[PDB]
Amino acid sequence: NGNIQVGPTGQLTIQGHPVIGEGGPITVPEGSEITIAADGTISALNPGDP
Amino acid sequence: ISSLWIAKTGLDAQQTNMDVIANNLANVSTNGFKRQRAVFEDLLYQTIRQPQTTLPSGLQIGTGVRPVATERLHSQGNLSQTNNSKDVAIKGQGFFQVMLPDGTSAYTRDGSFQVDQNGQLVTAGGFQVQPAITIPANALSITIGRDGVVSVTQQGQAAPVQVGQLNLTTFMNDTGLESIGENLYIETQSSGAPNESTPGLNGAGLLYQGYVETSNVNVAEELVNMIQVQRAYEINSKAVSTTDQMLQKLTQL
Amino acid sequence: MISSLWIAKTGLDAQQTNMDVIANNLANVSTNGFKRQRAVFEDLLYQTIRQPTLPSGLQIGTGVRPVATERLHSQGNLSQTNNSKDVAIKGQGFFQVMLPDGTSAYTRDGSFQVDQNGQLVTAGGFQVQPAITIPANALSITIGRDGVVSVTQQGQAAPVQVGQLNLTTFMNDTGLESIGENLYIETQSSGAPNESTPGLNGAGLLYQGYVETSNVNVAEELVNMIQVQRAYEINSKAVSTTDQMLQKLTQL
Amino acid sequence: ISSLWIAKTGLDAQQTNMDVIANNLANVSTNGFKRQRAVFEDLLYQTIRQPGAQSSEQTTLPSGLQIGTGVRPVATERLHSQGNLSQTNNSKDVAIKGQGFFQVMLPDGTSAYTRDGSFQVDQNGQLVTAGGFQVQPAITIPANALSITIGRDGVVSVTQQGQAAPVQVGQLNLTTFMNDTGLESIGENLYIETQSSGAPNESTPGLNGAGLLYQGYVETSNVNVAEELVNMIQVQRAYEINSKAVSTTDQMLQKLTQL
Repeated sequence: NGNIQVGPTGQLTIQGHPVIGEGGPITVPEGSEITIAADGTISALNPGDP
Repeated sequence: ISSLWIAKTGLDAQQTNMDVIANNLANVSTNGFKRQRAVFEDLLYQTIRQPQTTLPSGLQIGTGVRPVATERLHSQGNLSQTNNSKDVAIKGQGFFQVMLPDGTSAYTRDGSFQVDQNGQLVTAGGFQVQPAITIPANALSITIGRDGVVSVTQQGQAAPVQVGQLNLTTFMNDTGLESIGENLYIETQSSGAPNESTPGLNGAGLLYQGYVETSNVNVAEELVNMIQVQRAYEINSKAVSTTDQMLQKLTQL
Repeated sequence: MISSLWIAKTGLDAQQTNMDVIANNLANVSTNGFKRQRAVFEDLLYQTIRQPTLPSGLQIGTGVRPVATERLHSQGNLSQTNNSKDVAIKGQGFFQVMLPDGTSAYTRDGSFQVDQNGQLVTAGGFQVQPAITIPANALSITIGRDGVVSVTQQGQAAPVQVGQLNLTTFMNDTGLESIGENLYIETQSSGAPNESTPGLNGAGLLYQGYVETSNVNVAEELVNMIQVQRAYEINSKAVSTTDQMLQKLTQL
Repeated sequence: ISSLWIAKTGLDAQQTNMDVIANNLANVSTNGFKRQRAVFEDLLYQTIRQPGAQSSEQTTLPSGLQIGTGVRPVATERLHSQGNLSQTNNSKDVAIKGQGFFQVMLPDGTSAYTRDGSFQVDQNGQLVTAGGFQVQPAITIPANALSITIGRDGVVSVTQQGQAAPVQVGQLNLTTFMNDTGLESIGENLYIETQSSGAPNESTPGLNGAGLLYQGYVETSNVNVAEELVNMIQVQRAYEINSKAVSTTDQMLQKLTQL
């Protein structure tokens, strides 16, 4: 079920369960425009940042 | 009798799906509106019996489905020109802040503002915009730039006089805002504490004067989803009918 | 009871009111001193379903509701009527007339006439409040940028000034209550009117022999009609599929 | 069995709702017609046993049996809003703005009040409504009348052959009520006073809350067909559901009596 959600503090939570990747389950910045690559890489762009 | 409850849950899930679809369709021409989609999930599974090459011979009965959440797509809608001098549209993220009569504060997205009798700028409905922008009388024109600065010119003035700034707030997780009626949202624990900033800085949006943000509702998606909802409802009713036939035959004999 | 029918009903009502205001705007496009209207909609209350730091909550909408209608108090174009007693306001302001009952009303459509007693009235019989009186044997009537109205007479060189056309201004133009015959009456939303001579305190100027037209953009109205027609049809389809679903359910 | 009675009450309520919807739809072309809406109310409830003791170290559900009885139609209210105006170019037709009712004289001797403005002239000159009921203020239009003009106020004038100045012939003052909804409706678009509506008060148009008169226009009915269609669908579905309930109760009773 690839329906990921972001909490207030920036945790990728699927139905209340944090997603697990290599080297720690998951963590994202506060409000970045999340972009997920074709292989799994999660690109992050701080809003307002160039 | 379990099948009856399972089919009842399925029918209720389809009913709520149709409800959100109808709500999306109804306010298709509401300024600054965001579509919603409902997500369902499975219930608990009863493990009746634990499990050369044959089938595992294990039993695991499901229970049904319930609606879990309704997510709003905080995307960017198209901009339509109203030619008014006091309509603003947001390019990017951010919410205007208004003061509720009881005392707390709410946050909105659409821009359609009027001027009260005392002169302050309020929304359509009488609620006051929080930074308290006051527009004096004998105002020849009003200008709201891409920044938060709002200026008014007067008779025989070489340069305009600034009469305030429209700072706007942002949230860490804008999906978690609880949406009370009347095109308003309130801060909840799911969303972060709001942080205010001038437009164009700290990740906020930009202000376009004379335009309004239309709803981002895709009608074709709604129609296809509606067809699927009707067909699934008709399929699920067949389960109830067949279970009724089984029970009637059992009671008869 | 069915949940989705009463939502599509509200949607249909909203689209109907939208079409109503569009038709009203289109109908009086040739009237003078008219301001177009826009209706603003909003959704109704939301019902929250309670579950046993959730990323989001379960909430269900109820429909849409028209909350208000505003008027764009911009400046329309001018048409030259070649008359000598028609005034067009350049800027912002409102002429004050007196209703027969005794109250005061405020208008913008300037096309005036002279009654049998010689005064200045608007088309309809209502007289202008400052009570301009033009005597008989009037060679010509001139109204300048200011409110001064002068009348020339035979055998005299110096024109005789008869009155001044003070116009009133409001804190909030959009708050004025509209009645028939292009007349507005003050409310609490619009501040108390203040008199002003033309060209002062932000009040507009006066042009004689010109009439202000309506600020209606027909090109926008046609596309709005297309949109409201399509939305009405889609909501109708939603009603129809709800009916089909309920009919399938009830024949069980 | 009480279930049949409850379902019968529900079916009757749905039938009455469909009746009022059909009545609203039928006279959608009637001039000065105010649409109706039926409001119901549930009957009493029989408490077989009162709730016992609870919330004592337990989270048990309250064990209280309170059976319903059904539903009855409690009222039918009309919405005295303002309808749209249609042009007829007939100089003897008056449309009314705001609130008010023209007062007509019923043949028996009493008086009724109406909104339908479309008047004609009898052989004697008196102004009557479509149906012969004379207007109570008794406006008489003389012969050889070039044209009849009724202003925004209630004054009615007629220009003669030679005289330049029009001659006043009467005033069409109109009545107002404290509660317009409580008027008792009869045929021919007539309302009669009741105890629910206060005593009528007559006044000239434009004063004391009275309306204004437009000559040559007719007020249209304030019926919204979009509401009516969805109401029809809803009442049909509710009727079908109640019929299903009746069928199920009948089947279970028939199963019982086969014992």
